[PDB]
Amino acid sequence: STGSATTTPIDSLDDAYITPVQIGTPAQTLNLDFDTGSSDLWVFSSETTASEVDGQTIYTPSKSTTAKLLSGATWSISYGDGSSSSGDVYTDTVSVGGLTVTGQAVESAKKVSSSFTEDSTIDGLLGLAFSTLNTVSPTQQKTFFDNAKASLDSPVFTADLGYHAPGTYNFGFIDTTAYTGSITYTAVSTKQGFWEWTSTGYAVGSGTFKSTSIDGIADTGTTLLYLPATVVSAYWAQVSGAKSSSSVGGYVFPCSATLPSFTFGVGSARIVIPGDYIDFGPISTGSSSCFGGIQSSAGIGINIFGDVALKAAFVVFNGATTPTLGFASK
Ligand SMILES: NC[C@@H](O)c1ccc(Cl)cc1
Repeated sequence: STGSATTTPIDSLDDAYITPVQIGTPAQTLNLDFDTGSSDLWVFSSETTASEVDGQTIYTPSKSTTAKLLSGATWSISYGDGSSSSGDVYTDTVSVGGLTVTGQAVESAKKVSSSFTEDSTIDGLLGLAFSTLNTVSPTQQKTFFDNAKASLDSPVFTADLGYHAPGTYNFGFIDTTAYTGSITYTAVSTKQGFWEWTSTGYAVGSGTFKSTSIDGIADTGTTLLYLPATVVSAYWAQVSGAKSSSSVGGYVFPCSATLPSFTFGVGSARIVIPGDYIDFGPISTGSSSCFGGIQSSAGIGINIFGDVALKAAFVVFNGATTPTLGFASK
């Protein structure tokens, strides 16, 4: 089997991407944030505290003939940005872009933190990291990808995120028309539960490439590119007027600036992030100070190849027995 679904930026900055997901019988379609940095599939629901729901589409398991309460199971998750959610668990039929999983754990939110409430466009998350990170207790549950894997033509999914445009998540096949050149594959460590890999270095604009190992995770659920302070300093030093602002919480730059590109290494191959991708616009409405898309990872404990980096590439998440990551230009 295969599946193919369009993923769409939630706003004009590409802060996140939503992908339609069918849950239950008859189908209830929710727009979920596909997150390769977590492993829970959770949704706003009929059980979510009413004061904490504001515009989202909710899953109502009582209206699904295939929904079954997973007796005694609860979940609770906190994300890197400080947001959180928790609730109980059903199993139900879940389809993504024509690919169907029966008996998928669908985690129903009883509580969500303010940032989820405030974002009307995201109805939940669909986690695509390794199932070892799943938070369901007392019996840990498998991701959608893990459940689908054996049925897929090939045990892979791919992320093809757009810049200020729709993109695609495919399951079970590699679309050879979606990228240019060849895909370069690189080794993955699963020891922390993430798609963790090692970039071979970087360049700033037309600068010379610096060979240096950068350990990081491929995370579709993180907006920006978070890299070591040395690297980030070297990038923003090439932008006149750029500075790290403790009050704003990172690097800002004059909105009148032209940003250089940023290249990262995948083995001997190179992915170029155009400078426009690194512009996240005014720090506040009407400001002439703009927020940078490349930020320091200091105090995270790991580097994060988030959407800024990933949307510059066609990315293969290979879930074979020995997982690997593939990157191609597009
Ligand atoms: N995208 C999931 C989010 O909780 C996350 C996961 C891992 C890191 Cl290092 C940062 C943020």
